[PDB]
Amino acid sequence: TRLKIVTIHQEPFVYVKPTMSDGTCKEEFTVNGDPVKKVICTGPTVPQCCYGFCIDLLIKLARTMNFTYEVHLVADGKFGTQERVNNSNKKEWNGMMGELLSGQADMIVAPLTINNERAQYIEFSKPFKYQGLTILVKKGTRITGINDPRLRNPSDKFIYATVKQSSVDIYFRRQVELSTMYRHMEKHNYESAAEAIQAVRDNKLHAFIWDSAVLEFEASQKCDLVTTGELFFRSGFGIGMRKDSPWKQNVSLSILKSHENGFMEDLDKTWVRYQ
Amino acid sequence: DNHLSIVTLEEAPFVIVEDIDPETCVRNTVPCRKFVKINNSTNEGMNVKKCCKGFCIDILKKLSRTVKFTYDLYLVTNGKHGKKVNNVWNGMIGEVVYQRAVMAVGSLTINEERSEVVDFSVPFVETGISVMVSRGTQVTGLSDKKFQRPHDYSPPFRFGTVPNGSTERNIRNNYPYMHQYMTRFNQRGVEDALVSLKTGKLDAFIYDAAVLNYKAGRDEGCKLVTIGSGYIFATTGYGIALQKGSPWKRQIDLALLQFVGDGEMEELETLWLTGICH
Ligand SMILES: CCCc1ccc(N2N[C@@H](C(=O)O)C[C@@H]2C[C@@H](N)C(=O)O)cc1
Repeated sequence: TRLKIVTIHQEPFVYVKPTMSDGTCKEEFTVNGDPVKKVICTGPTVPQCCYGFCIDLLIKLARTMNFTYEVHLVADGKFGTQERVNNSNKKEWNGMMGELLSGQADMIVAPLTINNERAQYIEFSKPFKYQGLTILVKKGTRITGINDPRLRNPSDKFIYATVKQSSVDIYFRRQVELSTMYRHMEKHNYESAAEAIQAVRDNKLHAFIWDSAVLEFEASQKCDLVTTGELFFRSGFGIGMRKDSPWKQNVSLSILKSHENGFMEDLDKTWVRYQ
Repeated sequence: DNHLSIVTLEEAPFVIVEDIDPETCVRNTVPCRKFVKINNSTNEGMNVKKCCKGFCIDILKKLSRTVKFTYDLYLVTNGKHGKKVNNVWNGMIGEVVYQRAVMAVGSLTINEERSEVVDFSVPFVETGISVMVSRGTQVTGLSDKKFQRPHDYSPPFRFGTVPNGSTERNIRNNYPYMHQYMTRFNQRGVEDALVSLKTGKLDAFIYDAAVLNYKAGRDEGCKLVTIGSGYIFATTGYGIALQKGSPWKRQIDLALLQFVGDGEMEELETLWLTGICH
C-alpha cells in the first residue's frame, strides 16, 4: 500500500547525504530561506538522506494524490537499458527500468529520459522537465560541439564518453549516423555521471556527453568545467510507472498543473538555475 | 474502423490553408474542408474544399503512414484551439470532446484543463509562455521582477499580450498585479505586437514560445529576440488531442517518440520552423 519509489543519485535532482547518528536528517534551508525537505532513502542496506528537485516533486505528488511512499536508490546504480540475456532470446532491463518492471519499485522518480525504447514497456508521465544533451569538458579544452572533428573522427588522443546503460547510451547505439562515435564511446563509458564528471576534472576523460540540466548545474558550481553551451538533442524527464498503473492519469495532471502553477518554476529556481 | 475524422486549425507555419489549384490540391498539401457560413444570422453554410500544409500536417502524414489510418481533415469554425465557455468547449477541443472528431492536429497546447476532457499525445514540439524583446533589452522571463512589480522601475516596462487566450488566463491566475498592469498594452494580434516592438511602442511581448521562436527566426534584420529556453514559463508542448480513452493513443505516442529519436522531427523543424536569425 506504500508506494515503493526508486531513484538515483544525480544532483541537482537527487542529493544523497549521510544521516545523523539520530537516524534523522540535518535540517537546512536554502540561501533564500525556503526549507529543504528531506526524506529517508535506503541504498547500497544503509539509511541515507535524499533531497532535491525530484524529491520536492515526489512530495508534491504524494500530498496531491494522497499516497505514502518509501524511497530506495537503484541497486545497480543505472538508469536502464534493455540487454540480451546470455544463452537466451530473452531480454531484460537493468537499472531503474528493470526495478520498475520487476516490481521492486512501483514508480520511478528521477531525471528519467522519455524515449520510444522505454515507452514500449512502461508508462511515462508528461514531462516534468524539458532539457537536452550537451557536452562537458575541462576549461582549456576547446571543441565546437557534437560536430567537432575530434568527435566525428575519434582517436585515443581525445577520449569522450557517456554513462553506461543510460538513455544517451541508447541514443548513440541506435543511430546509423553515430556508428563511429558509438564505437569510441563504448570503450570508455562510465558507470555513473559523478565518476565521469570527476574524470573530466582529473583530465582522464576529455569530453562528457550527458543531460544539459545536470551538466550546466555542474559547470555553474565547478569553475574548471564548461559546457559547449549548445543543445544538439532535446528531450524530457518523466515519471515512470508500470502499464495501467492506477496513478498514471493523476500524476500527469499534477505535473501539468505544477507547470502552470509556477511550482515547477520554483523548483527550477531553487535547484537548477545558477550563475 | 481505421478511418478517422480529424479537426485542425489554421495557424502558420503549423497549419497553412490554401485554395484548390484552379481543380485539386497541389502536392505537399492535403485536402481539408471548411464549413463557410452564408451570413452571421444563420447556421446555413457550404462545405468548401481547401488545401492544408505545414509542420503539423507533415506530422499527420507521417502518423497516417506509420499508425496505418486514413482520415477526413476539416478546419474548426467555432472557436480556435479550445476554450471552455460556461463549461462548454469550443474550438478543436470541443470537436473532440463532443465526438465530431476523434483527433485534433495543430498548434494545440497541452494543459491540465483540457487533459481532464481529452487525452493528449506526448508533446511533439516544446512551447510555453515566453517573452520577445528588441535586441539589447534585458529580461529573464515571465517571472522577472520587471514584470511582476512593474512600478519598481522608472520608467515602467511597457509589455502586453494578446488577450482572451491561454497566456492572459495564466498570468491572471499566477501574477494578479502583472495582469492588472499589462491590460493597458493589450495587443490585437501577433503581427500588431511585432510592429509595436520594432517601432518602440512596446518593450516586451509575452506569448506562446513556439510562435515567438518562429517569428524571431524570420524577423527582418533579426532585431527581435526571445529569452533562452531555460527561462520559458510553464514549459509544455503542442500535442495531438484524442477522445478520452482512445485506442489510438499508445501507437500515436510511440510513433511520435520514434520521430523525435530518429531525427525525423528535427528535419520537420528545419523545414518549417527554423529561421535565418541566429
Ligand atoms: C499551458 C501553459 C503554457 C502556455 C503555452 C502556450 C500559450 N499560448 N497562449 C495562447 C494565447 O494567449 O493566445 C496561445 C498559446 C496557446 C495555444 N497554443 C492554445 O492551444 O490555446 C499559453 C500558455
